[PDB]
Amino acid sequence: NQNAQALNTLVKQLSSNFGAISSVLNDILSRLDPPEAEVQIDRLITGR
Amino acid sequence: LYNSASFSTFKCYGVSPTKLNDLCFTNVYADSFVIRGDEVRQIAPGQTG
Amino acid sequence: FNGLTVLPPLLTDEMIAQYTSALLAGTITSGWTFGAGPALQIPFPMQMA
Amino acid sequence: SFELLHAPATVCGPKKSTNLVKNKCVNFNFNGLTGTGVLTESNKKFLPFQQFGRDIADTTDAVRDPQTLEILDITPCSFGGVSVITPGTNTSNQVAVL
Ligand SMILES: *[C@@H]1O[C@H](CO)[C@@H](O)[C@H](O)[C@H]1NC(C)=O
Repeated sequence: NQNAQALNTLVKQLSSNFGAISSVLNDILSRLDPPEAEVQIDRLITGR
Repeated sequence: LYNSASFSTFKCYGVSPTKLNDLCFTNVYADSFVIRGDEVRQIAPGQTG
Repeated sequence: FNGLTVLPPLLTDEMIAQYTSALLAGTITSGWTFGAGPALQIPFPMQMA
Repeated sequence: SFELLHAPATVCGPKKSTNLVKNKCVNFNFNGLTGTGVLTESNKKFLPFQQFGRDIADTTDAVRDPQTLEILDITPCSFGGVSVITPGTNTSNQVAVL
């Protein structure tokens, strides 16, 4: 139960924004060009 | 909209300007009004006046 | 799903049960002698005595 | 003013459509939803107000298609780590790959 709970919160922490505009990487790479996308990219990489 | 050179203040946060046709949006809220000349800065998220 | 894997153990459950069956048959056949040296056979009432 | 997905997607762009392919690893674009995976047949009976199915932790599991309304399943493409069995470079250079 402890391993499954840690695995479940490891999966579930992708849904957090960590200050970025969206949790999913693909739509923010689809809707921002890189020199202002990278501020959201750095926050997502830091949180994950 | 992008290729029209009559505008000078396209000025788009949120979705980036150069890749805009590729997403399929759900609700577009086309508001319209007329303002005083130096109030360009107050229509922006955060700047108050 | 997203790039996390669960590796299987080196010893499967049949092999762990074979290890415990070897331990069980060794203790009911020999007492404490197989854990020390060679397995020396015993009658089991004499082992419990 | 936009909102980015309070609703099903209604205002698309002028990009041309592409014919669909079954059971292959593709980079799909489902009304602005960009993702990777294979597109298989699904037996999940959706009620007619759904436009997409959503899995655990903000990943999309099943999408019904534009122009056809036929239900599709999104399974991710086959991945996994690679591993090397070696006897050591002192003995031989013959390599088993796991
Ligand atoms: C390589 O293996 C042989 C025999 O296994 C051994 O004698 C030799 O010392 C090994 N080479 C090194 C550099 O240890």
